[PDB]
Amino acid sequence: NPLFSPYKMGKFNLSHRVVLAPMTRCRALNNIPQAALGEYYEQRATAGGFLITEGTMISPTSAGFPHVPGIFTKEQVREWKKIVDVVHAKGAVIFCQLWHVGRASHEVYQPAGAAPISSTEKPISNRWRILMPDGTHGIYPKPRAIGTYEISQVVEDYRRSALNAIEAGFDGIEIHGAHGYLIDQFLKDGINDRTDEYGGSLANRCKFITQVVQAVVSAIGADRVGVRVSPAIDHLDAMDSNPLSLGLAVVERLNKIQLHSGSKLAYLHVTQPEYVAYGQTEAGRLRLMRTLRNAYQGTFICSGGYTRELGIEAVAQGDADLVSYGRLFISNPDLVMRIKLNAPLNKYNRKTFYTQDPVVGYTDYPFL
Amino acid sequence: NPLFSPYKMGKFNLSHRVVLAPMTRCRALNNIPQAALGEYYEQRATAGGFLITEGTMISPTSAGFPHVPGIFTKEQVREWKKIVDVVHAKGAVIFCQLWHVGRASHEVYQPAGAAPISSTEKPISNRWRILMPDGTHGIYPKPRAIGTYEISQVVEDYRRSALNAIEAGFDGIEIHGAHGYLIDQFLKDGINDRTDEYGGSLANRCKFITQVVQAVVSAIGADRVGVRVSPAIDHLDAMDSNPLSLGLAVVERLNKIQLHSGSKLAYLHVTQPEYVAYGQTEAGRLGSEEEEARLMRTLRNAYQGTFICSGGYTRELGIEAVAQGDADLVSYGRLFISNPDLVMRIKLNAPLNKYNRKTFYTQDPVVGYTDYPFL
Ligand SMILES: Cc1cc2nc3c(=O)[nH]c(=O)nc-3n(C[C@H](O)[C@H](O)[C@H](O)COP(=O)(O)O)c2cc1C
Ligand SMILES: Cc1cc2nc3c(=O)[nH]c(=O)nc-3n(C[C@H](O)[C@H](O)[C@H](O)COP(=O)(O)O)c2cc1C
Repeated sequence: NPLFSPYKMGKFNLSHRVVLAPMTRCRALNNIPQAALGEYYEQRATAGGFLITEGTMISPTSAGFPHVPGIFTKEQVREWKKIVDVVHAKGAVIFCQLWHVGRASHEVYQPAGAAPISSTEKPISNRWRILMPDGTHGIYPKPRAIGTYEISQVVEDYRRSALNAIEAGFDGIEIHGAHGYLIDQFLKDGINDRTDEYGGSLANRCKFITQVVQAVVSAIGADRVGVRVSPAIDHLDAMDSNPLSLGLAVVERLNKIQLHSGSKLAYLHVTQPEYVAYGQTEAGRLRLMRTLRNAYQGTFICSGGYTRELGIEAVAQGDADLVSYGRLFISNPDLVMRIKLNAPLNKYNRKTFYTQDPVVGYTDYPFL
Repeated sequence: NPLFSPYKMGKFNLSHRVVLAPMTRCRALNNIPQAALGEYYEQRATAGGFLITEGTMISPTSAGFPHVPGIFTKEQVREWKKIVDVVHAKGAVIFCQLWHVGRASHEVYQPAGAAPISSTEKPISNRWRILMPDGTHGIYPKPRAIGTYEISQVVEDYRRSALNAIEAGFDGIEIHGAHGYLIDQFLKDGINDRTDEYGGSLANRCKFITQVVQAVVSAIGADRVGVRVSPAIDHLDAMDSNPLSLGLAVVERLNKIQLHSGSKLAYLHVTQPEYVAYGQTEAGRLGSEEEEARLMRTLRNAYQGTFICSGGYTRELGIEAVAQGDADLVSYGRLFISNPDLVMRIKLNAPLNKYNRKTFYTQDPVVGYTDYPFL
């Protein structure tokens, strides 16, 4: 089983290729990592396995879900350290994903009820819903388009949070630049209508992610930075007129950061749409992952719809070096050992993805 | 087995609940029903079974796939007549689906290379593609928003086409009001941005489908008219802000049409929404749990008459739908492509042939069309 062949991810010696994908779970009450997170990541940790945390706030403005952890305060750092220590005692490697939602927030999640910040003043459409703190669903408001200087302060929030993640003991960080959140609000020409130097051209639209990655590379080293994008996922109205060309532009800039710095990023991580969908429609079904992998010099993590079989095929055929798993890792704490043994996998319950119970739907999925 | 209890679809006594879902197959070269269509439908016909044809053009502007049949000319009527004959000879009931694609077309499919027509001037976005005549995937262009007063001319196209269909011997017609096509482009508030009497309110957005159904009911009789909608479908950018309320508003208008005509429609046919697409994201499923759970039954319970569910059904799922009361009839698409004798295979609980998507829309009169094997 090629999923259980070792992989050197820069300095990190992984014993298998099964990765915990980053998953918001909303158990970090009051934006403070709670003991339950320690239990949850401990359950999924394996010797030489790679974990990526749920998306984690870089600033007071970065949240658009309830009870999601931050790492922008010393208080947050201290509680994360207890979690990281427990993961490290099992021999796991763990990265903190740094998450700014940009316009995918709501006044209830913002200081002083200020407008969420974004590349644009355009709101997510009423297609989509935000999870409100009462468990109801709400409507995304109009964001405020941030100015040129402000963009550098947000870059600084990523830099300082990466330092905070090293202070907590994390092995590294991941830049959440996917799924229509703040970085993707700059990348996607369906969102970014700026007419300053961050908008228009492909090169301009990649400035923001290039600045973020470069700042965190300078702070903690490239080999402790992974970068996650999703050029073909249009979640939260995040469409690009040309996903292949946007993805290649990002890849070229990541390669260039590596060449300029003289170092290798931990990895590029790309989420794919589930192409099994729309099979029942007339035109719904009428190369990309692998083109991006081919163009990228370094470690590639694929994600989105993967199964044991699909993961095995991805590694064996060289589409990816590592395979991250989300929903199946929610319901299978011992996912790695089940994949190793080909044991049947527990079903997952969407209803408790985002609830606050520290046990139910969180740590009470059974082991083999 | 509840799938094989009989059912009175109004005028038509059916011997079982397994229905051939309408499926575009692009074998009707140059929009003429071909002899291949006769063999294909005859293969799937059973005594007392119901078939719905592939979407069929109502006018020169109504197509957005290659080699789909029309029924807007008497030459087409003559050729359909022969296909209907061989289906009737096997004791099946067959409806012709009247399909206008609206903006889901391309200049190559339009007379004189003109713009496709729609409720709006907004094109389907770049995330969707059209099948070109050569089998490449092309870009949906900018449509022309039809005038307030030309809407009645398209309504007339449905009327004349419905009369042609029954003239060919069809037991009736189904209005394709689903999947982002012309009717749905008036229905869905993600598409219909009109400022006239056909846009804005929910009432206004239902005007087009109401007038289409009332014209065909008036021409051919209510019990020969089926109506297909898909309030909750991700296809060709056909989003509505409130799918359950859109669906209920449409049902209400059909109930009203039935009360005024004094007779029930043949059925309401509803495509089940799918929820695979965004299950992998952070927020993609968030406003949709209640719709997944209950949209289909709620529409069914609201409608005075026969309900056909469609979308993802299997033998087990189809049995449950009927046993549970969620549907009266269950339509199958892709399993019917690959199993000419699907009804018998479902009856006997036999193995089912796999379907090959690569030959769904090719022009071959045999390969991937009539050469799937019987038991
Ligand atoms: C409940 C849930 C929470 C998620 N939270 C995040 C997140 O915080 N950051 C992120 O980049 N992706 C997030 N994702 C996407 C996953 O990291 C991953 O790409 C996806 O689950 C992989 O597809 P799979 O579930 O089929 O394995 C989340 C997905 C789910 C289902
Ligand atoms: C190749 C193909 C062609 C289709 N053409 C039509 C059509 O012309 N009219 C329509 O209303 N639905 C059409 N559909 C949707 C089907 O009628 C039906 O709703 C769907 O196939 C049911 O799901 P199933 O395939 O899982 O049984 C088509 C589906 C496919 C796969």
